Amino acid sequence: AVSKVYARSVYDSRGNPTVEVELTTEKGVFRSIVPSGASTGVHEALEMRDGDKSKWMGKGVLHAVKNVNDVIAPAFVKANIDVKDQKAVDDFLISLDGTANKSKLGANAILGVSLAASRAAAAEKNVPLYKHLADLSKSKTSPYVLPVPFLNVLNGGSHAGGALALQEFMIAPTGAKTFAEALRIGSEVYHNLKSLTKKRYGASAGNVGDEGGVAPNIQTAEEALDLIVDAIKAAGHDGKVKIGLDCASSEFFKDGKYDLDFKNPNSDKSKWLTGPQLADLYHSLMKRYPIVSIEDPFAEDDWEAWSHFFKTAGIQIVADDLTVTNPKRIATAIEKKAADALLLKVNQIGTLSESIKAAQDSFAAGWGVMVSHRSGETEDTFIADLVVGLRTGQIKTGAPARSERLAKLNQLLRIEEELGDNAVFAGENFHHGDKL
Amino acid sequence: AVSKVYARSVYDSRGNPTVEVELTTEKGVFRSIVPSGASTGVHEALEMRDGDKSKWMGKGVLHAVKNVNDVIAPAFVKANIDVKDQKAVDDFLISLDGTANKSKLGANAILGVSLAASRAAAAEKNVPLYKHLADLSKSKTSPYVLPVPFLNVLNGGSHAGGALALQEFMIAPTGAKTFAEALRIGSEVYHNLKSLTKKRYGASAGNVGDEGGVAPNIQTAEEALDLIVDAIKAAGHDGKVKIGLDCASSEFFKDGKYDLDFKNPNSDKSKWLTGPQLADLYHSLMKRYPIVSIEDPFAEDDWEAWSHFFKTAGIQIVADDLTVTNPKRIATAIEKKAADALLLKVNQIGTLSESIKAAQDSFAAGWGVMVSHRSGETEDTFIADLVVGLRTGQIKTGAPARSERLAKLNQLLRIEEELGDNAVFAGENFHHGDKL
Ligand SMILES: *O[C](*)C(*)(*)(*)(O(*)(*)P(*)(*)(*)(*)(O*)(O*)=O*)C(*)(*)(*)(O*)=O*
Ligand SMILES: *O[C](*)C(*)(*)(*)(O(*)(*)P(*)(*)(*)(*)(O*)(O*)=O*)C(*)(*)(*)(O*)=O*
Ligand SMILES: [Mg+2]
Ligand SMILES: [Mg+2]
Ligand SMILES: [Mg+2]
Ligand SMILES: [Mg+2]
Repeated sequence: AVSKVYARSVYDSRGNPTVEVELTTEKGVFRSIVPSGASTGVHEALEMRDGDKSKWMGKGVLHAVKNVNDVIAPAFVKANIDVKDQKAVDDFLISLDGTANKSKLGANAILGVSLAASRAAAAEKNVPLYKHLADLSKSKTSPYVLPVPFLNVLNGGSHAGGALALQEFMIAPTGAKTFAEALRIGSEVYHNLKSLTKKRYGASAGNVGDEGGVAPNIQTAEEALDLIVDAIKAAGHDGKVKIGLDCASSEFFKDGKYDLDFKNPNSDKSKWLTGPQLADLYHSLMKRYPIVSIEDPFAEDDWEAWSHFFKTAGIQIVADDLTVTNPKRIATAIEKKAADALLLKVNQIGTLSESIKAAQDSFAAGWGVMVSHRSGETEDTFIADLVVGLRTGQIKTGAPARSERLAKLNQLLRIEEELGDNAVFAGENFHHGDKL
Repeated sequence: AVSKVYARSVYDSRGNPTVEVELTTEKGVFRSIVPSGASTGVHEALEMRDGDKSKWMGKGVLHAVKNVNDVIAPAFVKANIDVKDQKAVDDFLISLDGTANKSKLGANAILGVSLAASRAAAAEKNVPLYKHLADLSKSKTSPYVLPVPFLNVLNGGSHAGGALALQEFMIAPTGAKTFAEALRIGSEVYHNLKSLTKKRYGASAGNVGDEGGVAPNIQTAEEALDLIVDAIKAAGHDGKVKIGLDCASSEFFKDGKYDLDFKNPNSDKSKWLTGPQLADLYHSLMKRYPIVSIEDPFAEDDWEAWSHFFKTAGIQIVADDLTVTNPKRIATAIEKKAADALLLKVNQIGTLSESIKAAQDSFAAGWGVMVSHRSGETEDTFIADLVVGLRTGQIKTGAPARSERLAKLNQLLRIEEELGDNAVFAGENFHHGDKL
């Protein structure tokens, strides 16, 4: 039984406060921490901020913390809920807020309670978190599937100062035989990239963005891609490493057009692209580089653009801001054949139950699912256990630099070790890892 | 009783492998992870690397890990050691290696077990880590002293690409009334700094170095310091925030002189300074800025330069590479009056026991002690509990950006909360926190 529910303010990877929750049971104290995005889709569940410009630059979470402590806590403990019953847990929480967007208590007040209960339940059951998550999701566990890590080695958009519009340039070692191998390979590529980047664009170019990737000040995707393929080759991994993109196009969508100079306050409107024009740009990239996944190619409500591009795209198309880990939205995307992959962010929806449903619905439609961190991460490692539980075969949790990234990557090495032969590595089967 | 000793490879904050150790007892599994420096002193205990250029660029730790699993492990379990007896743990470890610089086993193999044992001990005693650390160290806990966090908000030297020679530019909110306040103020200064830096030196200048500080490509310390001052004022914390420096001068000491353009392969030898000329620069900075602490002003063996400068310094002078957390070297520095504070790094010496001895010897000499992370950190939080346990009153564990940094800072917030009125904040008494 839950004897205490408590929250506190802690700091994220960027130096902004976030919510940390602890749940106490007869099994101990279970702690979960809420992540925070930067390029947040307009449809995400509410992240409650204090908005007091005089403290934390207006980003405190005292209100959210207070909602946990003064609203949720006593009520939750009184309720005497069965932590093992995730659904019951989330039902209680959702009910307590009573809003569609969790704007009453805030998504960042709900989430940590949701996640912490799951940790508690795993403890009650005496099983590892990933196994409990496979249980809650009714996922197959024989064998378990370890994900290919999509490492964001070169950062742009809203994640790094510089002119580069596209947000993320990831490498995925789909050719590795094990997760450990993939991580080694990814780290080697990363070091080579850092060195080539300083050489080609200047010492400052090697300094990092929010997600740990290098941050050269360049105007085009080709300049980033060229560096990456060069790094793969220098590292000796040609053919084992593929590329993924996160366009985060909503960040540059204005006036029905797409601004690839969006970070320039005086950007030339005459240069903004139409949806078709942008699609042609992407096709150029696809034909040239070993890109196997493109995320958020069009804006979060630009349905027609997505559907149109989708019929011509011969690779994984990931929905992020389009879907916001929301089953309702996913259903729209599925019917419209807008994408074939969901980017899963527990904090975009606010509860673990909802997130799991999002995953299930996606898998039911033949889509893939890439579990993801936020640009504002913490020392929390939930998502590592989550992507294994969910059997997705793919995760994005950063470059192999900045510990809020490595913490998940390290957790995955521990999981692998623990499972041994009871797990396979998704490798080239990443898209449908759940069906392995 | 310890039933198992095990080690595995994990990744540090820069993407390099490091050693992670787990000790299993009646109480559970206790994990400790080893950090890795960049600007490592020539006299530091040996960090064992594999040197297989085909794997991790030669940076693997498989040998060290194998040392723990195949050499330390069996002997250690067989010995049936009392984890609560830290000296016995350490003597055992030291003796097993039998080398002056822990080059047989590797200091990175030894340290993980040393630390993991202390965590095991604390659990056996049913006390929080920091309390056990206070016990091991014969420290006073009534009250405990929370440290002033020295935040490395602007990075240079070997920690960030760019021209800037001195390594670190730290802010220290000695005017805060609580640790939580100090951290808030610090973060706010940091945000103001990032924005000012992008404006003054360009967008890329806001990207970060290894320790999470902003990384402007500037030639001089005054340029860095002006930014900091400007940020402090902008944040509204004028008078509550002081400055600390880490010169890491050994990194630019060549042919008996100091190269302030050491990262330029075509640096002007005619511009390299002598010890006295360097001291002149320091005095000028100290006059101009609210600097309360200077670390590694002169090279690791340039005794006379230290000795001379110290005569008229008048602020805290921290020894890092000069002492390498080594009591023998500390004895010298005390004898020559070279400095008045020790930078404490468990991995410079290799055992918790020798590190506690170093601290004790320092405090006994009237010196201060600043507990420190390495530039290559992990999600491990040991140092947070250590600084509190040793009651030093001061720690440096990065900018309030990059979770390998926030993890510690968050842990101190937790400790502070736990302690409540049983603890005081060092504030302006940071130098002699132990005597508070
Ligand atoms: O890379 C994670 C996420 O960025 P946020 O967290 O929204 O700034 C993305 O868009 O995939
Ligand atoms: O900032 C910590 C340390 O840097 P390393 O770890 O040696 O690269 C220093 O010199 O104080
Ligand atoms: Mg986003
Ligand atoms: Mg995205
Ligand atoms: Mg150093
Ligand atoms: Mg130093």
